[PDB]
Amino acid sequence: LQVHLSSTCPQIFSEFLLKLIHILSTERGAFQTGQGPLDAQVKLLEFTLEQNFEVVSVSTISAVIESVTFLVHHYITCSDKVMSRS
Amino acid sequence: SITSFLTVLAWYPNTLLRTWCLVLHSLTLMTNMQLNQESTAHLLVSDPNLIHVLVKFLSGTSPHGTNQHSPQVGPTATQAMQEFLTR
Repeated sequence: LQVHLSSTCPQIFSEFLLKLIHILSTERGAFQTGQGPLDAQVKLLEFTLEQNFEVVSVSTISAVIESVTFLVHHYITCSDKVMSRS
Repeated sequence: SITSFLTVLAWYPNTLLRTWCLVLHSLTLMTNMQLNQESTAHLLVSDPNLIHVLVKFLSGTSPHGTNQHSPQVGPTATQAMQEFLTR
C-alpha cells in the first residue's frame, strides 16, 4: 500500500493510520484491555515508525497523542501489584 | 457516607481484585447495619452506581495484567459474593 500510493498521496493514508491508532486506543479499546495479536501490533507500530508525517492535520495528531498519553498514564499509575520471572 | 463510597468506587477505574474482595467484605459488613425508615438494601440497590461497580467487578478486565491467564477471582471472592447476595 505504501509503495503504491507514496508517489501520489501518503498524507491521507497517514491520517487513516492515525485514525486506526486512535480507535484502537480509545475508550473500551482493544489495546488497553490487552487482547488482540501482540505480534501484529508491534509489527504495525514499528512499520508505522518509518513513515513520513509531513502534512498530517494537527487535529488528528493532537487527538491521538492525548488518547495514548491518557491510556499509558492510567496504565503506569495503576500498574500490577505482583511480577513473576522465569 | 454510603453515597460517597459508592460514587468514588464507581468513578475510580482499575480497582484491584484484592481491593475488590476487601470492598465486598466491607459491603457485607455495612449492609448488616441499619440507618436512622427505608431499608439500606433498598437504598443500595436503587442507585445505578451499584450496576457500574458490579459491571467492573464481573468484567475482570485487569488492564495492567501481564498475567491475564485465568480471570478467576478465587474461591474466597466467590463465597464472599454469594453470602453478600444471599444477604
